[PDB]
Amino acid sequence: ELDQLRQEAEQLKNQIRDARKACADATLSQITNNIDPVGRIQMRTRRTLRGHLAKIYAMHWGTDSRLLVSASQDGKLIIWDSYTTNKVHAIPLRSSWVMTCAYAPSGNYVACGGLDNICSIYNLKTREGNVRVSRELAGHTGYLSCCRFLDDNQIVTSSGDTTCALWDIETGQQTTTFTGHTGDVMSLSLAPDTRLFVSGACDASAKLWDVREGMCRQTFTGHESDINAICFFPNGNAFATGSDDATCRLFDLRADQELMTYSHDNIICGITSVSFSKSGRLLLAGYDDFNCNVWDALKADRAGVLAGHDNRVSCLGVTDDGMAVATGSWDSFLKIWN
Amino acid sequence: MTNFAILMAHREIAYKDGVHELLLTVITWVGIVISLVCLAICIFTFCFFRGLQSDRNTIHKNLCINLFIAEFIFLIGIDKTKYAIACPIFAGLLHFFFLAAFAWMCLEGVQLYLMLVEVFESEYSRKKYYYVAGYLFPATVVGVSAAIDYKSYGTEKACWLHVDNYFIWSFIGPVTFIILLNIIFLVITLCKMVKHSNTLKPDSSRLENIKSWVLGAFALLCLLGLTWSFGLLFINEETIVMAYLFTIFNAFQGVFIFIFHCALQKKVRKEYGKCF
Amino acid sequence: IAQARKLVEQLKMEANIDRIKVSKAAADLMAYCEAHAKEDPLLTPVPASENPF
Amino acid sequence: VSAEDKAAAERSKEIDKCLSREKTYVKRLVKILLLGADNSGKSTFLKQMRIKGIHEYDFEIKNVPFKMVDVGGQRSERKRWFECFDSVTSILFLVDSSDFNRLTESLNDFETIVNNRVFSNVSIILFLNKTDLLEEKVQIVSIKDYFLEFEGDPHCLRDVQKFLVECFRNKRRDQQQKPLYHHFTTAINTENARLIFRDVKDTILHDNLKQLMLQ
Ligand SMILES: CC(C)CCC[C@@H](C)[C@H]1CC[C@H]2[C@@H]3CC=C4C[C@@H](O)CC[C@]4(C)[C@H]3CC[C@]12C
Ligand SMILES: CC(C)CCC[C@@H](C)[C@H]1CC[C@H]2[C@@H]3CC=C4C[C@@H](O)CC[C@]4(C)[C@H]3CC[C@]12C
Repeated sequence: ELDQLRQEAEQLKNQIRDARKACADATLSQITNNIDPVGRIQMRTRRTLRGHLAKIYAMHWGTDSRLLVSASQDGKLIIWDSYTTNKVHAIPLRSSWVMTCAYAPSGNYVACGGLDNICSIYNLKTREGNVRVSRELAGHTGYLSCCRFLDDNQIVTSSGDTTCALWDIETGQQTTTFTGHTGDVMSLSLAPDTRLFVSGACDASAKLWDVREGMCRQTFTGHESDINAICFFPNGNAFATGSDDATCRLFDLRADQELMTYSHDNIICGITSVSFSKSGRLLLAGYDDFNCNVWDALKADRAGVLAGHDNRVSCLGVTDDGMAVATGSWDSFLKIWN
Repeated sequence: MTNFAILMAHREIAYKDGVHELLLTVITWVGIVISLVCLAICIFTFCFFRGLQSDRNTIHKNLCINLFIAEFIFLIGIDKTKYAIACPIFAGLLHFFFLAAFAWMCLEGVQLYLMLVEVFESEYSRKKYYYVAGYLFPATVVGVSAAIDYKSYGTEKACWLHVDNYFIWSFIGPVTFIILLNIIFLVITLCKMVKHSNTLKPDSSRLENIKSWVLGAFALLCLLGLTWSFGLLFINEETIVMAYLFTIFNAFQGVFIFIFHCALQKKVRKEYGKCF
Repeated sequence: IAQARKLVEQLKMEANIDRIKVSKAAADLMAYCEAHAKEDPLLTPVPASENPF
Repeated sequence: VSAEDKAAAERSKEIDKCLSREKTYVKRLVKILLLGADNSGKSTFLKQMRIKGIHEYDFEIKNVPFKMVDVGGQRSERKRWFECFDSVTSILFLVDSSDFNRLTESLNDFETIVNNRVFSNVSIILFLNKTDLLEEKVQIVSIKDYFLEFEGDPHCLRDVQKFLVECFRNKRRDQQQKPLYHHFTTAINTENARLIFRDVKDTILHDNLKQLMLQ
């Protein structure tokens, strides 16, 4: 009888809730009460990157901290040089509906995806100097929402069919499939050690996955709406979430709980992107009210505002050395702050 | 001094003892100064912001630039008849720049036609054709006119063209043709507005629709330059009303252009707010 | 059914783990932030002589 | 040193030239989103035009580029992230006007699609197909057997056509937006492009007129 199984599930949920209530001895605010505030963070725009003909949906920084790639709805990928504001490559795409962009850690390949349900890998450093398609990863039954590189031969992707997959580029076949999400998966973040990753879907839940075994380790709840963005803490023992309820939250892996909420009464719009600082003290979130807010991750206080865009901010990322921040928006521009 | 009504005067007007000349010249000076200030503001507005760039912004900007230059030259060198070399040069510069302003005024109506009759856009770009027309029409007209008679570029009363030998028609005629074309274009535009205002919001109070139409017509009259027809009817002291209407509606043209295309538009105001 | 049994199995797997105190986690986060504070160019502005932008 | 800078500047200039060349073509392209069901007759309508996930069709009418986007299977998405089609000019809706059982489902789908915040700057074109099948049905089968809130004779094709038009029109709450166009086609008519052309031209003409009235 399924009733006994439902009772077992309810009993396990109650046991988990009791354990979590037992573990909660003090809040993060009380502990970080006497820490001096960061102050006022005033950032100015240093570079403006123009040339896209439509709304910009995704971007990714390079490991060398100089080159970045952006995706637009005109059906083109552009690779820029931030230092000199120069276009290195322009890659026409077969499908005009692009929602994701990724940059390889070694800088040899670039991934792309969208409504075509395919992920394509482009070889930048090829013979004769003509960027060409190297692979087309097919096997998903929904639109591709995110994709991250592990190395030159492994890529993890998420789709709207409530599944995530691990691919072998040289073969083109899924090595592992991560199932268990109810809603469509929207975000994806890789741990610094590249042995775990966290995912967020439209079921207001987040899950911790093991890349090796291929199972779900923990499930985090608390949001009241869909989750759009997710990011990992610099050390790797915590992660932050961004939802449509105009709130951001911080979860701890070891305590299996929530630690702080980042919300204000004057903010009613949902979060589209989230990112962290090199040391972790600053949390950056992008909103669709044409604005971006900087938070104090330890005291949950606003510290600054990045108001330069005249349309919705869709993408956001912080460079590896922590020197600059690049934001993309629906106005077809990229601005670099410092 | 001299008033603004000498530009459109195919006859030598005799003035009876009175206050008409002084009032007309005072109105000319005040209107041209305030129009120069407003035109400078409009030029900065149209050239600075990159979110306002289009195929009509270029026409607006070139019209404002030409009007500014022409009115500055008018205020500087229209009473310099005591200089035997400067005066013809001043007259020629005034001729060229006023003709350029009128060419861009005609391009405004051509843009209206290209917007309302042929709805879709073109495969090529029309900017080069705009720049060719609006700067090659005045050059050709002034060059041909100076080739025939070049001693007619100075008058004993003002630095303008001669009247006795029909040399003023080299400026008057093209303006009349442009005005007729703009009248045709405005009639077509108003007919389209009336016909297609019964499709969108088909049923509404007749008063508000008339208010919208008259406001649109007022906005378009500053760019079409149809208020230059008053000067054609100023022939003697009996029709002194035409001179007043000409100098009142035309010396304040920059003010109207500013009011209608920089302060009652939401895009310009939101750009200025962005600068705040 | 199979789906309910699988859900029960996953819940049992997630219900038996070693959880640490919240205060310990907060202290660890603060310690990391204080230890890596000097290497954050966004937290501490740097002179323009060393700024690539 | 200098050679690398010159080469990089030249490459950036060539890329900018290519983008500038394609901008003009991008500016003058018309995108229309195609919606409907299996019984509507989208396949026959597309096949008989005579000039995966997402399918796109390209055609030219009177030297004007057109593009039709057919979502198809992915239309089942009910998340706001799927509404990236806010740059389209119009939406082409196909329904079957010969089956009264599916009419209420079609009306619900039309209401859901039209009354969306993202579809505020787009016009709607409604095609009512299978008029020939409807003509033989309005006599043998009475429309009053399914909609008991209508007035008029049921054996008149014109009356039931007006009834269906009013039913589809009354579900739109955005009455101060781009207008709604309706037609009675048969999915094989050779004049199905010279209607979309006129509707799109009318929509763009109302867009141009709205900028002249300072509204
Ligand atoms: C851009 C163009 C239109 C401006 C050039 C001026 C044109 C219109 C020409 C036409 C007639 C010309 C004038 C005709 C006669 C004389 C008298 C002579 O002793 C000196 C030159 C002078 C004073 C000429 C100056 C230039 C002039 C005014
Ligand atoms: C591109 C140009 C040619 C278009 C037409 C311009 C017209 C308005 C110009 C061009 C040349 C001009 C003529 C040039 C010289 C003279 C001789 C003079 O005794 C009377 C005016 C008269 C006869 C001008 C009349 C106006 C005129 C015909």
